[PDB]
Amino acid sequence: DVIKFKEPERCDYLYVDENNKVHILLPIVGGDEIGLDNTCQTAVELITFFYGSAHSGVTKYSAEHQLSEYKRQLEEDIKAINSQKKISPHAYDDLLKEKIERLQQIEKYIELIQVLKKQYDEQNDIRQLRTGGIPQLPSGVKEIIKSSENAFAVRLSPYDNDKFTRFDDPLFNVKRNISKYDTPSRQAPIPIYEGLGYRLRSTLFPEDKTPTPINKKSLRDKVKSTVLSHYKDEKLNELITNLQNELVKELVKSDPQYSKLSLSKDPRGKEINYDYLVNSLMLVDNDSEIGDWIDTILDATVDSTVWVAQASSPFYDGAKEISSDRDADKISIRVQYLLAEANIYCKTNKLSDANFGEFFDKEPHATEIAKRVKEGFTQGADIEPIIYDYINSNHAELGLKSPLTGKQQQEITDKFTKHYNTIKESPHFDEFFVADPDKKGNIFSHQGRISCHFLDFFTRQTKGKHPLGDLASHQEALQEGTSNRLHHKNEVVAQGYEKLDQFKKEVVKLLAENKPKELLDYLVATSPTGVPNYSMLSKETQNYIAYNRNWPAIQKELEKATSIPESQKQDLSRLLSRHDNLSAITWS
Ligand SMILES: [Ba+2]
Ligand SMILES: [Ba+2]
Ligand SMILES: [Ba+2]
Repeated sequence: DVIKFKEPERCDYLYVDENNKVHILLPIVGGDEIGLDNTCQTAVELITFFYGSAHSGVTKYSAEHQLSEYKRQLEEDIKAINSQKKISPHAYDDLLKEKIERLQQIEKYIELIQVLKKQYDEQNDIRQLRTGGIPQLPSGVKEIIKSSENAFAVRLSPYDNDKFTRFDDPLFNVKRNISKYDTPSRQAPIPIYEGLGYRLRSTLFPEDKTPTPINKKSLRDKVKSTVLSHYKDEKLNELITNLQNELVKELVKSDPQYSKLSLSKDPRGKEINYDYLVNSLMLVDNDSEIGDWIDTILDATVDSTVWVAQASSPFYDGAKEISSDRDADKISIRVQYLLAEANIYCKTNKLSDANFGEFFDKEPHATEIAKRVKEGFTQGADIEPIIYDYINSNHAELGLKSPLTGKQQQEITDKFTKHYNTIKESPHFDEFFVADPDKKGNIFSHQGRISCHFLDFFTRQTKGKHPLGDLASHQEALQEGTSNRLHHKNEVVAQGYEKLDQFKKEVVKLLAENKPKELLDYLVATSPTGVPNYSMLSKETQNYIAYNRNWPAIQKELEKATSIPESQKQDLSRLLSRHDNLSAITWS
């Protein structure tokens, strides 16, 4: 007497597009744009996909399990709809068609998984997810990644590196030490004394263990220092002019509207002179230092809201100096990842096909860039533009036809900051998989996973020896979408239910306005597939209409009608007259 529809608007690995085509997304790693799984744990999503897993206090079921649950739910819904066709033959014909299409596709997908595991795993390429100590990505996935146009792996040189990298075709790549795991005792790496990593680490905190100072100055202090750099009545004017120039010069970078800023007068129009600053405001005297003059002029002319600081860089985390090998390692890895991010930006934007690591590992670049970064930290300067200026000085040799513009540099900085803040607590920094779901490619973003199309992998893994049948065009159908960011739920499923509610509202509306002819007209109106609207009748709407002040009028109108087939007239007389009770319907 009540029907709850079970098919949910969300399922793991399941994406249903606007044309009711079912796509199953095979996960590579967790993440949105940058992969959260690295080294040993790289395989944990594919393990979960194929066999389920239980870790980190969470229990995750296989795709086959989840899709079978889904199927079962669809079958319940279908059975529930067909029970109503015993009362009204047309009941929910469109919702039913859609559900059956989905069901059929899902059954085919479950078949494909089953036969993949059973019949096309002679080399145990997939079983090894279950049995191998530290699993490899299966070959098909490696092929997808290697041939990918919007996702790329980058591999770095942390001092204490891990040999268990799992992305074998990195775009960005630098020389590394010999992992401790390649030694008997498994405690410490065998160092190499060349390459980018070594020069960074060894320049930032050297063998004599002399610390590198980090003098991160604010906007205010940057200006005050730069201005005081020129020092040991007109003097006051020169001071104020140079000061204003530097201040506005620095301020117009975040907001051009600071162009109109003046330090020559106070807010009330009073002029900044000796008598005012020494005798009205008593903040300075004849023998006061210049810093105090600057401070006072600033205090006199600008309000506090000007000194709000810009977003911080990953390179400046609040330490006053690089005082250990570990700090040098951290900074080294940040610089490396910045370069990697540049490299990725250039690959995806078709500016270069080169590997920047190959370049920056060579001398004298490895030494020079480390030198400049150290100086930069010591001078309190922005680290990213150093790297950018060095790249631009060598853009030809890095495969770039032209230098990186300010816009592109800033975009790189934004991506680097965003991504690096996401992974900064990672146990291992050896490699990262970075995807761009805003660009054409075979890698997607769906439900917190960086994925590929399952049929892509299936075709690649079975080598085309198993026909896809009805699913032969889905891979290409998903590529036709405007984005590789797939919504986490399936609107096409929800709209199925929304249409029923819309029916209810329309019925209630046409009843309230006391129009019987239009209500009948509405009930017998067809969808684009030729299905009468009254196929969406349920207990609620049946009762709304049957028990209404207007029903006798609708009945007379229904008797008069000549355009309606007798079967539908009979359905309506039977369902709306006062044995033949439709169930109530609801959903999740
Ligand atoms: Ba003046
Ligand atoms: Ba596309
Ligand atoms: Ba009845």
